[PDB]
Amino acid sequence: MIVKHLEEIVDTKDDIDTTTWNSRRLLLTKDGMGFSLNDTLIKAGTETLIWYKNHVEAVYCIEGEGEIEVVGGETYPITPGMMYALDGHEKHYLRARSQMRMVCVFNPPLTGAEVHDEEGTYPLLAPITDNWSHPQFE
Ligand SMILES: CC1=N[C@H](C(=O)O)CCN1
Ligand SMILES: [Fe+3]
Repeated sequence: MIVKHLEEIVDTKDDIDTTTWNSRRLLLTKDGMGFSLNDTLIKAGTETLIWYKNHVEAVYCIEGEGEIEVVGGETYPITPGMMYALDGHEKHYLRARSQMRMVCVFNPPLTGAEVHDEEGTYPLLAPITDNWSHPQFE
Protein backbone atom coordinates (compact mmCIF):
# COMPACT_ATOMS: atom_id res chain seq x y z
CA MET A 1 0.00 0.00 0.00
CA ILE A 2 1.18 3.58 -0.79
CA VAL A 3 0.07 6.93 0.64
CA LYS A 4 1.33 10.37 -0.18
CA HIS A 5 0.13 13.96 -0.16
CA LEU A 6 0.76 16.89 -2.51
CA GLU A 7 1.40 19.23 0.48
CA GLU A 8 4.31 17.01 1.47
CA ILE A 9 5.69 16.73 -2.06
CA VAL A 10 5.93 20.47 -2.92
CA ASP A 11 9.35 22.07 -2.29
CA THR A 12 10.99 18.62 -2.10
CA LYS A 13 13.08 16.43 -4.36
CA ASP A 14 9.87 15.01 -5.92
CA ASP A 15 8.82 18.49 -6.88
CA ILE A 16 10.82 19.24 -10.04
CA ASP A 17 10.92 22.91 -11.00
CA THR A 18 11.69 24.17 -14.56
CA THR A 19 11.37 27.47 -16.46
CA THR A 20 7.93 26.53 -17.80
CA TRP A 21 6.55 23.90 -15.37
CA ASN A 22 6.50 22.55 -11.87
CA SER A 23 6.14 18.78 -11.62
CA ARG A 24 4.98 17.21 -8.39
CA ARG A 25 5.76 13.50 -8.79
CA LEU A 26 3.15 11.29 -7.11
CA LEU A 27 4.00 7.79 -8.31
CA LEU A 28 7.59 7.08 -9.32
CA THR A 29 9.25 4.19 -11.20
CA LYS A 30 10.34 2.99 -7.72
CA ASP A 31 6.67 2.76 -6.68
CA GLY A 32 6.27 -0.05 -9.18
CA MET A 33 2.79 0.54 -10.50
CA GLY A 34 3.53 0.24 -14.21
CA PHE A 35 2.98 3.97 -14.86
CA SER A 36 4.15 7.26 -13.32
CA LEU A 37 1.67 9.83 -12.05
CA ASN A 38 2.16 13.48 -11.36
CA ASP A 39 0.53 16.84 -10.83
CA THR A 40 2.08 19.43 -13.09
CA LEU A 41 1.59 23.15 -13.02
CA ILE A 42 2.33 24.69 -16.45
CA LYS A 43 3.16 28.37 -15.73
CA ALA A 44 1.15 31.25 -17.19
CA GLY A 45 2.42 32.62 -20.46
CA THR A 46 4.70 29.75 -21.30
CA GLU A 47 5.24 27.72 -24.40
CA THR A 48 6.87 24.29 -24.47
CA LEU A 49 7.57 21.95 -27.41
CA ILE A 50 7.05 18.31 -26.41
CA TRP A 51 7.81 14.98 -28.00
CA TYR A 52 7.92 11.70 -26.06
CA LYS A 53 9.32 9.14 -28.52
CA ASN A 54 9.44 6.42 -25.79
CA HIS A 55 6.27 6.94 -23.74
CA VAL A 56 2.58 7.52 -24.10
CA GLU A 57 1.14 10.18 -21.82
CA ALA A 58 -2.32 11.04 -20.63
CA VAL A 59 -3.05 14.57 -19.46
CA TYR A 60 -6.15 15.71 -17.56
CA CYS A 61 -6.52 19.44 -16.99
CA ILE A 62 -8.22 20.29 -13.71
CA GLU A 63 -7.34 24.05 -13.62
CA GLY A 64 -6.60 26.85 -16.00
CA GLU A 65 -6.72 27.56 -19.74
CA GLY A 66 -4.37 27.15 -22.69
CA GLU A 67 -3.97 24.99 -25.78
CA ILE A 68 -2.08 22.08 -27.28
CA GLU A 69 -1.12 22.29 -30.94
CA VAL A 70 -0.24 19.00 -32.66
CA VAL A 71 2.57 19.41 -35.19
CA GLY A 72 0.93 18.26 -38.41
CA GLY A 73 -2.50 18.27 -36.78
CA GLU A 74 -5.09 20.37 -35.01
CA THR A 75 -5.02 22.84 -32.13
CA TYR A 76 -7.11 21.90 -29.09
CA PRO A 77 -8.05 24.44 -26.42
CA ILE A 78 -7.42 23.28 -22.90
CA THR A 79 -9.93 23.92 -20.14
CA PRO A 80 -10.79 22.19 -16.89
CA GLY A 81 -12.08 18.69 -17.71
CA MET A 82 -10.30 18.48 -21.05
CA MET A 83 -8.05 15.50 -21.42
CA TYR A 84 -5.64 14.52 -24.17
CA ALA A 85 -3.48 11.44 -24.74
CA LEU A 86 -0.45 11.04 -26.96
CA ASP A 87 -1.02 7.48 -28.11
CA GLY A 88 0.60 8.43 -31.39
CA HIS A 89 3.75 9.86 -29.79
CA GLU A 90 2.67 13.19 -31.21
CA LYS A 91 5.11 16.09 -31.44
CA HIS A 92 3.28 19.06 -29.83
CA TYR A 93 3.30 22.59 -28.41
CA LEU A 94 1.84 23.12 -25.00
CA ARG A 95 0.73 26.64 -24.23
CA ALA A 96 -0.66 28.13 -21.02
CA ARG A 97 -2.60 31.40 -20.94
CA SER A 98 -3.19 31.08 -17.21
CA GLN A 99 -1.50 28.53 -14.99
CA MET A 100 -2.68 25.05 -15.88
CA ARG A 101 -2.87 22.28 -13.32
CA MET A 102 -2.48 18.98 -15.18
CA VAL A 103 -2.76 15.45 -13.81
CA CYS A 104 -0.39 13.31 -15.90
CA VAL A 105 0.14 9.63 -16.52
CA PHE A 106 3.17 8.14 -18.27
CA ASN A 107 3.44 4.62 -19.63
CA PRO A 108 6.07 3.34 -19.08
CA PRO A 109 6.99 5.36 -15.90
CA LEU A 110 9.28 8.31 -16.25
CA THR A 111 12.52 7.97 -14.29
CA GLY A 112 14.03 10.63 -12.10
CA ALA A 113 16.77 10.78 -14.72
CA GLU A 114 14.40 11.50 -17.61
CA VAL A 115 12.49 14.12 -15.61
CA HIS A 116 15.66 15.98 -14.58
CA ASP A 117 17.14 15.58 -18.11
CA GLU A 118 13.93 17.14 -19.42
CA GLU A 119 13.90 14.25 -21.92
CA GLY A 120 11.25 14.98 -24.59
CA THR A 121 10.62 18.67 -23.71
CA TYR A 122 11.97 21.93 -25.13
CA PRO A 123 10.86 25.07 -23.34
CA LEU A 124 10.54 27.95 -25.77
CA LEU A 125 8.92 30.80 -23.90
CA ALA A 126 9.32 31.50 -20.21
CA PRO A 127 6.99 33.42 -17.89
CA ILE A 128 7.34 37.19 -17.88
CA THR A 129 10.12 38.45 -15.60
CA ASP A 130 9.33 39.60 -12.06
CA ASN A 131 12.13 42.21 -12.35
CA TRP A 132 14.56 39.62 -10.83
CA SER A 133 18.25 39.26 -11.60
CA HIS A 134 20.87 36.60 -10.79
CA PRO A 135 23.42 39.33 -9.52
CA GLN A 136 20.76 40.94 -7.39
CA PHE A 137 20.03 39.37 -4.07
CA GLU A 138 18.59 42.17 -2.29
C1 LIG B 1 2.83 17.43 -20.34
C2 LIG B 1 3.86 17.51 -19.27
N1 LIG B 1 4.37 16.24 -18.58
C3 LIG B 1 5.34 16.44 -17.64
C4 LIG B 1 5.22 15.54 -16.49
O1 LIG B 1 4.06 15.34 -16.03
O2 LIG B 1 6.27 15.01 -15.99
C5 LIG B 1 5.23 17.93 -17.00
C6 LIG B 1 5.42 18.78 -17.90
N2 LIG B 1 4.37 18.68 -18.93
FE1 LIG C 1 1.97 16.99 -22.73
